[PDB]
Amino acid sequence: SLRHFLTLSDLTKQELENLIKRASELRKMQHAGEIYQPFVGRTLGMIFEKSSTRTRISFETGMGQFGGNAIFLSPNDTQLGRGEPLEDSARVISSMVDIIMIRTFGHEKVETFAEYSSVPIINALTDDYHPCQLLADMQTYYEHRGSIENKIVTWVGDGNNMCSSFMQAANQFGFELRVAAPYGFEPDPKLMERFSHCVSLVENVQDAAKDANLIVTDVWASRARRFAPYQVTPSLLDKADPEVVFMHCLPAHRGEEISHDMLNDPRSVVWDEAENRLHAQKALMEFLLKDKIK
Amino acid sequence: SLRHFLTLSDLTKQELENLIKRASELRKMQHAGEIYQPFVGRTLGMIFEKSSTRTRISFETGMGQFGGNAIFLSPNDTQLGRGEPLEDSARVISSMVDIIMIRTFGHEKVETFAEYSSVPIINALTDDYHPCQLLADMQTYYEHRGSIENKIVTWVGDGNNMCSSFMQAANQFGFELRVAAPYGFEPDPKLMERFSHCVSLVENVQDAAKDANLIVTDVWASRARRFAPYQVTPSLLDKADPEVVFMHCLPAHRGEEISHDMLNDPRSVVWDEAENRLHAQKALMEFLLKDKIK
Amino acid sequence: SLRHFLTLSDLTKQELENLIKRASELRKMQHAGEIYQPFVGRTLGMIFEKSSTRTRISFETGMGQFGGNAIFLSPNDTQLGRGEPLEDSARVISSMVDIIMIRTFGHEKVETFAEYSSVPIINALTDDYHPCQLLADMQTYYEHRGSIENKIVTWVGDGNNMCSSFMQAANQFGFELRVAAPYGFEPDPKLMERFSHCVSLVENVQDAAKDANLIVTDVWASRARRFAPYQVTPSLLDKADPEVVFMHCLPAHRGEEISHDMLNDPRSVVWDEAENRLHAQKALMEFLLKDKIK
Repeated sequence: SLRHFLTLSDLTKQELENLIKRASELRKMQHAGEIYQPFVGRTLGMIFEKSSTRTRISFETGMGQFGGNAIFLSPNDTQLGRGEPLEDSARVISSMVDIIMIRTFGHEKVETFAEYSSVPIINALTDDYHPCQLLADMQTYYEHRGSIENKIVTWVGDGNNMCSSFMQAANQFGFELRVAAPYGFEPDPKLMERFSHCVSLVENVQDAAKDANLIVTDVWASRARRFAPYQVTPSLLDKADPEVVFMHCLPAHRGEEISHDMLNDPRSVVWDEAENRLHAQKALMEFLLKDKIK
Repeated sequence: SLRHFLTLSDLTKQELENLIKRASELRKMQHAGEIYQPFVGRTLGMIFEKSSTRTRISFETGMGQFGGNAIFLSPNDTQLGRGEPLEDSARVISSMVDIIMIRTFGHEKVETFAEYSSVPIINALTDDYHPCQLLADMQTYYEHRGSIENKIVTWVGDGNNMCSSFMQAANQFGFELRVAAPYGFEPDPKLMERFSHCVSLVENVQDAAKDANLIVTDVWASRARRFAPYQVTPSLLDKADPEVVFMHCLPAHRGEEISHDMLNDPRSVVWDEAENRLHAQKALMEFLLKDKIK
Repeated sequence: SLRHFLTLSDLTKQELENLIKRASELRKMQHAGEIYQPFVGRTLGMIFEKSSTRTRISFETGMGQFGGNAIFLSPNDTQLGRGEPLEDSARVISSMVDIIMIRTFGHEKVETFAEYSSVPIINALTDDYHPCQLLADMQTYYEHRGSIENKIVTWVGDGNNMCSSFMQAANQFGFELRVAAPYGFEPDPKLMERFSHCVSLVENVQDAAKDANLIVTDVWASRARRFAPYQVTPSLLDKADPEVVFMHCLPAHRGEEISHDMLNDPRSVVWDEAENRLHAQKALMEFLLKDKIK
């Protein structure tokens, strides 16, 4: 019975498509001022082993809009140490709240937390995978261009940040991914091989962009010499499908800014990427607690 | 369309009078146990570049009573650095929440935040101006003595704390202000000149108090030699209008205490000054989001 | 009129029995998914002079389930310094919120806070007494075995942690307590004498366990040489009443773990002890604010 969201594949292809569609409907409802409160009396526990303000604000805002409450556990509040400290945090917190989101770095830590939880666990982000941001990215594409099935997606930059999430998503959402990575900054071959069905490595960014429906990048405006040809410009977007949309990993560290040209370009959906963390996560919480609804 | 509260004059004289009257009605409603929840599904973002527990508790309590939720962003949560860090915090937070209060020190920072916000901004307090406390002070006067229009207000102390807020309020609420400031601790002449229409500088505290309807002070009980004659006592209140009320800036730093004599004096409305941050801010949030109500 | 919960005896024997019974009914309601929201528009202020995550999560979750909001004041937010800083925090916070829980160490501090509060004060825990955990422990016993009146309770370990709370509870809930304390780690004689009516000191843990209905311990699995015979095992439980239940102080410091044998033993109610902080505190808040209900 008890379903978690630890990795993207914990939902079937159809559940993922229904979720993104549901997130778009929840976004229209909130903006139209509809009151939808299926979680009156319900509580979200938010466990942050490492801080993410974007995660925290979006989850807290979401559960509130649904009539529930969110409990913010900051790193040095509760014991996340491997062993009993982890498993006892899980059983006790889940006897009190109805759903838990966790931000940790152990991929084995989130699995152990889940095993001892009586309630659904959401893995918001780990150090390797960003499943909540990836859901928000797929919602944003869907809202501007419909279904991404059999579309072409071009990742521009290294194998860090959301690269692995996009590679993982290719198979699940049914798209073709090209990774345009600078020489010496390619993803792990072992990863490439895992997703070799849907994903290909392409040095030439101009060729990778050809016929792309979505261009997504973690390359920050100005190592810098090596990334300079991987800077996404209006010029690069001109080589894509005329229906191309542009996404950019949102700023994570000081100095990371996206050019005005790319934010203001009419093909850019960066601001929806950030807002849709709210709506995509509401769709996810609604899905995991649906047997508590109505 | 989009209206902010960055400075007192962002509301007309009549809106300010309606707001104070509305705050008094909201206070009676809450105390009578009336449930008034126009903000079900709505969120307040509270941005603190510098901490104010009094601001935080009052806003959080207010939005909660209205059926909404408040998100507490502490200083080193979100990026308030001048430039893009500021403007991107604004656009993204306002795509998710319905109203933002900000506590900063830049008067240019709150204006820039407002320019890029899709939602109303409340400037709770800056390092120079205390517009939320000033609304609570005007509510408190109104509740005990009615309209302050054509009344006499006497500020006793230096040009710090709420002095500039009172000088600014004189013109907007239509009162005459005397600043009774010790020699060498007078407000900036340039300020005095700005508000020279409604505001006068008066050394003799006894003369300043003559016919006063409200005496307000930032002079803390026992430099100290120089302030000693500017200590507000029952004696000084005896020289005012028999209807005079007494207010005192609330404690901001360790060691700042108000005498028992002044707190317990029947003309003292200090405790209402503190409580009415709750009600005045509810009136303000209701005003700025009224097109979302009903 | 105004009633506080500063110590267990602030409620009569019958109010305590009604509260534990009410907590059990509230637990069944929440688990059955009943919406019970008597505190729409109401606020809990949570003052932590010393941090307790277990207290914070349980209170915050409880007030939320009841439709209210909880304000989390962390140590260095508000001034708890003895004198005016304490009494002014009390009067102002209570003019805004409807109920306050306080975690302090002064037994004179919680009394002074209460004297100047216009609203009910809950003393969640002090450094000596754990009245909220003790209510959760009495709920847990009641749910598994009914009334504890005229039952035998055996405390195994030193005079720290919940020992004094159990000694205090003996008289109020009408049970007989044996303290099985290792030589040189007995409670204060002056305490023993205070509760000498209901409480006895018994060195031999085997004899103390004889006919016990509840065995409770703060002895942590492996000074250690001296506590080793005071380790509660399935063996020790075999010498008690066949209806015996086992409780254990919940972990407070790093290294404090309860054996798997004792957690998984069918007589162990440790997990209910932790969950019932939620339900017992809801029963308490409902009792203290009942004249605001319906």
